[PDB]
Amino acid sequence: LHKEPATLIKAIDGDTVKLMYKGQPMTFRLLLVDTPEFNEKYGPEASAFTKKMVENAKKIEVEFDKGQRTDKYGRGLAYIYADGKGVNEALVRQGLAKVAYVYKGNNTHEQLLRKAEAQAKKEKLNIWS
Repeated sequence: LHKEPATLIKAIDGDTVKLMYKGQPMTFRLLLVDTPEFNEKYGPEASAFTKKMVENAKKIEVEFDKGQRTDKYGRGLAYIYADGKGVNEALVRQGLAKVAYVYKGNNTHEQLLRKAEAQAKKEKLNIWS
């Protein structure tokens, strides 16, 4: 897998963000994580977490996995990094997302994410409290 540069346009919720990617705006859905929807418990906190992480980044990068690269709604399915730090793992490690089902072969960081989630859970942090 490789990282490509992107520019934040706007953070949308805990697991979706609008980026300028190759000179065009695109909605990205973060791979392998499910944050609560904004009107669910921890939904606002997950939204606020992702927003601060991407807005405060000097550099955003997107990294597609080896599977299907867009969902049926036109969203890019990727790992997103802010100054070299994965947003996906950060949310799971913070207990603000659960690890999602693998979608269409995009599984590269699945074990790493499960490990972060198991630690959040052991710490009864946020969603796990």
